[PDB]
Amino acid sequence: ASQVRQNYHEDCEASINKQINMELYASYVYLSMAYYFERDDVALPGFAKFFKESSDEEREHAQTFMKYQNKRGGRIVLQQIAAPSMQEWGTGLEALQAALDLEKQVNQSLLELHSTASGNNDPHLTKLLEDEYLEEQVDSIKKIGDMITKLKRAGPHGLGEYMFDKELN
Amino acid sequence: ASQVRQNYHEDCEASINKQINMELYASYVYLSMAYYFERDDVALPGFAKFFKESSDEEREHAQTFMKYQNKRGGRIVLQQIAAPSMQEWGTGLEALQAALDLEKQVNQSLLELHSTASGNNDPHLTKLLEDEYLEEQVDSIKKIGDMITKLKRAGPHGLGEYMFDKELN
Amino acid sequence: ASQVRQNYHEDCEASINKQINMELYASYVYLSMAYYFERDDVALPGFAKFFKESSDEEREHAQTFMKYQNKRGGRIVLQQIAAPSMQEWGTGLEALQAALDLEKQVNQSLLELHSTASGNNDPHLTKLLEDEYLEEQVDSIKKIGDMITKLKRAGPHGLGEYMFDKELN
Amino acid sequence: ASQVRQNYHEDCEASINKQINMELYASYVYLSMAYYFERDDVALPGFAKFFKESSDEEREHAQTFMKYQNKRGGRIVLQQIAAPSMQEWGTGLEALQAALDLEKQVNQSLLELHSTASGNNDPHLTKLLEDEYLEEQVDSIKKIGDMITKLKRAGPHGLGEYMFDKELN
Amino acid sequence: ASQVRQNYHEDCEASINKQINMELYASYVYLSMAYYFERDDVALPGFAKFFKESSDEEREHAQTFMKYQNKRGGRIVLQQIAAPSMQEWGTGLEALQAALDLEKQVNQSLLELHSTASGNNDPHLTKLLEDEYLEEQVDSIKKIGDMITKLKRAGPHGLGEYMFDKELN
Amino acid sequence: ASQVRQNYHEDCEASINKQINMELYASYVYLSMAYYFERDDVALPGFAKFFKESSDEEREHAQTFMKYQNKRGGRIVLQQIAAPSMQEWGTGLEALQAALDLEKQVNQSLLELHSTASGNNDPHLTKLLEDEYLEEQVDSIKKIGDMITKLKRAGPHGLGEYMFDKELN
Ligand SMILES: [Fe+3]
Ligand SMILES: [Fe+3]
Ligand SMILES: [Fe+3]
Ligand SMILES: [Fe+3]
Ligand SMILES: [Fe+3]
Ligand SMILES: [Fe+3]
Ligand code: NI
Ligand code: NI
Ligand code: NI
Ligand code: NI
Ligand code: NI
Ligand code: NI
Ligand code: NI
Ligand code: NI
Ligand code: NI
Ligand code: NI
Ligand code: NI
Ligand code: NI
Repeated sequence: ASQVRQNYHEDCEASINKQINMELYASYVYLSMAYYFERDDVALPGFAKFFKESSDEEREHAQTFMKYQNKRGGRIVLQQIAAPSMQEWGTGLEALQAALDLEKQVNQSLLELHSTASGNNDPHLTKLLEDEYLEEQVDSIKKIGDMITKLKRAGPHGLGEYMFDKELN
Repeated sequence: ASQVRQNYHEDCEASINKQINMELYASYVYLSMAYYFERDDVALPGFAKFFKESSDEEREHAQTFMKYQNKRGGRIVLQQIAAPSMQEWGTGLEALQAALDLEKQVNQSLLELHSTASGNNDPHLTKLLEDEYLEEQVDSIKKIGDMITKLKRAGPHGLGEYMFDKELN
Repeated sequence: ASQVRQNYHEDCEASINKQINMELYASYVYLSMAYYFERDDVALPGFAKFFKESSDEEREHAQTFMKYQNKRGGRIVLQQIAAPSMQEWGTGLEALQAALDLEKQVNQSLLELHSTASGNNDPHLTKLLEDEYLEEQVDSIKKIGDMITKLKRAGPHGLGEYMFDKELN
Repeated sequence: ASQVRQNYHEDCEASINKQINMELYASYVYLSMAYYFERDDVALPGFAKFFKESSDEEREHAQTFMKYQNKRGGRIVLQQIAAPSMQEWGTGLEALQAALDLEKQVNQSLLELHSTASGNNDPHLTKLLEDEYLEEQVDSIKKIGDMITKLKRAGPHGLGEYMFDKELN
Repeated sequence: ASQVRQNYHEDCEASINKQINMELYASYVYLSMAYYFERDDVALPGFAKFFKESSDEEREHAQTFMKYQNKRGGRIVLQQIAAPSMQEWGTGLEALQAALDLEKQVNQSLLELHSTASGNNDPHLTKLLEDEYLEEQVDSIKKIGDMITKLKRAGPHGLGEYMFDKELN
Repeated sequence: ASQVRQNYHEDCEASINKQINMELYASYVYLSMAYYFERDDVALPGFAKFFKESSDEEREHAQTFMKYQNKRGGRIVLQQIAAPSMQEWGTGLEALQAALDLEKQVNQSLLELHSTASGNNDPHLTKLLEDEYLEEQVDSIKKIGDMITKLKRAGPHGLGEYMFDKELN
């Protein structure tokens, strides 16, 4: 029996382990996009840098959940990380739309995890989710929505995509 | 046809893609070990920090290969990342032995990739492998060998493991 | 008999002298392009500056080979430098494509020289070629490939060429 | 018709193009001398450095004429650069005498170009020639004359050549 | 069985041990020359300092091989160090010629060791030899060749030897 | 006849030459011990560093005697340096005991040389020996005696040897 565990439901512990995998998956997707935009035949360095930083953030989200698991006396169980769904991501706009949709799926999963935590009356976990995850997700979704509108205004192809990429760099 | 590709054999391009997966796998293994050592019932912070840094290094190795692929005009193909073989890694010594064995497998794979590059007379790739990979691997293997000898001298269990962990921290 | 000469094959010495001429030729080509882009009826200062720096680099490559020749106890034999193939280089894009093709020819010549050095078991020369020439050539080819993709995105004519030129300046 | 061209005679434009080739030729001669003096069996580092700097100056003279051509709305036409007349330049004194004679030929060519510019009543070109070329040539000829006298006093062979070379370094 | 040893052939391990002895031998030779030039009846302090530094370098070369042996999991076996072939080294020129010949023998031995490493497909050892030994040897041989030419110009006896010695100091 | 030689007996000159060899021998022994402790299966970095510094000191002792020989107008005669008696030195304690015994043999040899110098009424040599050698030897013997007592208290094996090694580092 873990000496620190208190008011930590096994359903919460399992859902966190599933969420760690999702965060690692998203890290991997953004890493693929990052290097997709450094191909000699794409050469969008601003987009590359945006997705590299996003990739790093997602791995930090995974690590914060892993640390959270250990703090509550849960046990981390790591699974395989699926390959990204694409190898090639299209235009800058198509990648930002893909990222918008991923960020929303992650948000949905975090809200499901918040409801699991509430149903088990775990206010420490609901607080973690509100302060460190749900707020970041909403800011990110808004940021990516702004970027999509801006790229569609400026481009979304050709000189406009070239200009927008520099504001990202 | 990629505009930059010159003297880059498809066998070299495939072996690099396989090596990227191996590096990502090793990153994942060390990440698991890192958080294993932050469990309340393990609490070896020096070991945790050693494996966190190792995890980061392996992801950098993967990224350098991805960048290398793009520089030569190859195309990155990402696959799934297997789960680490264990969820729990035992003693500090058992983890260092596991890491020693992983580092040697990676070294073997890099030497196989060097032989593929030589057989296809690609001196740019053999040089990359010698300067950025094979040297690091030998230094790492020696470093981990030293650590194992030192932990077996000091411990490898109890107060000795507690003392050795602080030299890692 | 040169007092320093050791394990230096005359075929290697001749191929270096031919490579010095090629490097000087490329310097001259880029010098022509540089001043082509300072014509009152072209006025692409970013392109001018890119080709001026390229011209300087190529003369440095020639000088490093000349110094290398003297270090091994070979003897420098200088030939005439052909006129550039054009007097006028067209658009920024046409010049970058010409430079991409030149850089690849030079790369091919360096790889031939590496094979001559290997066949004569001269590891000092293969090392020179790998560290100081072949790596630079691959980075340059990738850089120019990126620039071409970027100019085709932004332009390649008109306002896009005007914008791209400023990122070069 | 070039939008900037005013009072610029085609004979002046052709003579400038011929003068650019001469300057590039002299650069090449001094570059050969420079590396001749870094041979293991010559080892006169002061002379090497003097001729390297001279080589650089001549390429700057060529570039100033190229820029001048573009400013007046002439068009640069580049020809082949002949090989230096020697591969080996003898003693330090023999090289300085060769350089003295080259500098005087260049001076003669510049004075011919000044007379062409005067005959066509181009005071902008006569001014360029007087301020940026003819003065430099006279100072250079005097400097090289001084050096020859000094080397003949000190040496011109043996310990004297060894001492003089250090005042050049 | 050494825990770190991987792809390290016993022939390579033996040749390294022989090379350590050669490096220590050369250190000893240069140490003898160094103090030979501090004799009251020789008093060439620049030569003394050159050979003292050379002596130190050779001991560093030996130490780098010893460290290399341990890194690969080989075992250092030290033998006796022969006495220098002379007790008295003659003129500064005779010592520089002796050093030139020693440096070339060492270079030959290193090239033999490179061929042993290649024949056993050890790219880590070939890389060590190319980056840390063969390049240094070629620069040293060229440097000593330059010095010999310079001393023969200035002297090689009497006032010229006295002047050259100060450029060494 | 050496112009500086005064009151310098040939027996003193020979004994100094023998003492130079002994000092070089001890340097070599400590160099072997130093790298013995950097083996992957020993990994006692504090001991390595202690013996590396000791090795350096002994070579300085040899050099001070060589310089002394030249100052008095004696002539340095260098002999072969025997291989160290072992290739492997055992435990840290066994090496410190070996070093204690070597330091005492050297001390005995220096005292014999002091008696030779006194018997020949050479107060300059007795002074050298007292100020620069005999005092250092006594401090070293005391230091090594202290270390042995301390290692036997702390260890001399296992965690104690691991702790003591850090006070050496
Ligand atoms: Fe996330
Ligand atoms: Fe790795
Ligand atoms: Fe080049
Ligand atoms: Fe000029
Ligand atoms: Fe050496
Ligand atoms: Fe001593
Ligand atoms: Ni973000
Ligand atoms: Ni599409
Ligand atoms: Ni590491
Ligand atoms: Ni177990
Ligand atoms: Ni470049
Ligand atoms: Ni055209
Ligand atoms: Ni000048
Ligand atoms: Ni002549
Ligand atoms: Ni040296
Ligand atoms: Ni002689
Ligand atoms: Ni000491
Ligand atoms: Ni024993």
